[PDB]
Amino acid sequence: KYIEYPVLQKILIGLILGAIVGLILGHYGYADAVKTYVKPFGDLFVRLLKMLVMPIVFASLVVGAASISPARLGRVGVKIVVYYLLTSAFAVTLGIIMARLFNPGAGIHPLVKILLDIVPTNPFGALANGQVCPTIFFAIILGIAITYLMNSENEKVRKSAETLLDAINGLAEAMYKIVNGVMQYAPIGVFALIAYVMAEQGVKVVGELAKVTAAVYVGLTLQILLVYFVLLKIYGIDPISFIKKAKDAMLTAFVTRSSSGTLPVTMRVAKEMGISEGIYSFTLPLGATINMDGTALYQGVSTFFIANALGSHLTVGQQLTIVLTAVLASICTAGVPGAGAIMLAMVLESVGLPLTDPNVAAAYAMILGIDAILDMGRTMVNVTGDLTGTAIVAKTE
Ligand SMILES: N[C@@H](CC(=O)O)C(=O)O
Repeated sequence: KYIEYPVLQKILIGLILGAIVGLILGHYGYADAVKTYVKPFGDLFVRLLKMLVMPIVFASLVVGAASISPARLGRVGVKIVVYYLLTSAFAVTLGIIMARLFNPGAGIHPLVKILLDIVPTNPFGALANGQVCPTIFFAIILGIAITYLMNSENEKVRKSAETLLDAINGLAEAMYKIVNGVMQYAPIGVFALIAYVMAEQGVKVVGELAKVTAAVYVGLTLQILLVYFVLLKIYGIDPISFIKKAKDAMLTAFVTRSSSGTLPVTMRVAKEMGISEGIYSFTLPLGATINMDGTALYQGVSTFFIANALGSHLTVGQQLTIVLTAVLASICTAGVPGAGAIMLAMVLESVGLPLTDPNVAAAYAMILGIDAILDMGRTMVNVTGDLTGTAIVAKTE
């Protein structure tokens, strides 16, 4: 048809128009019809994404782990899991600082059981009900086992396995195309989502919110410059060269608010910049759900906002408790637009800011509005975290 442009341009066109349109209408009469007519064209987008998160989690790992020999998995597995966890802890620390510096939120005044649940009691039940991390466990296990079999002596299993491995790898690829298909519908959805927001904007409505948005976006820029450039220069990468390519990937997530749908793009980029097949196949899909630096930061800052409004001044011991709980939530969260705030309640109940009080939900409701904006920045940082950790490893290897 007439829609044959490259994808990214259509999305940038749709986003601009949605911002302008939403405002001019906000003033004038028809500001509450968008909620009635437009919004579905946004909800209909979200649901398409959640659909395709799981299948590409399960499959891509199985295919990724089986190809790599067991030995090489140890090196690239240990190295990465290290890089993913630490940086996620550094970031949340970097956010706490920024909250004390800006000081938002004036207003008016089992730990083992979780680390144990990552083993599924029944796999097909977790695969369905929604549990994310357990499927990462069973996926890896099944990828390693298929490896030993293909070397087995009896010619029946050596055939059986391959067919199994050929099926799944067939499943994934199907999902990579579905993604490309959705994106064509994205620009409409993008236009709607932002529009409904501007009709009910929160930016600069009050000094509190304004500070929040600045406290975050500053931390996210300090996160990139301070941490990533440091590391890249140490190992011997030219950053601006690295960022240059990444701009195609970063832009797509910024507007779209998804770490998964961008996945095929990211893997397209990595080849242009010359990384090896086996390493990026494994680390990218793993990194999407596990490595969420930016989500952590937002979860630390918001927690301090809620606490500062209540006046629940935080001793050191619980500040570490925030750090540790924020890391876990960034992992369990799924990687689609709304998941980031849902778990923010987890950390809150962990420290003891219970949702039973109406005041907290009022404070919570405030963050939830602006959350629409913050979602665009959060995703940009996360995707770069994956490309960075990948390039590092491919260097030493
Ligand atoms: N779920 C988003 C991030 C967020 O919503 O905060 C992503 O990983 O792409």
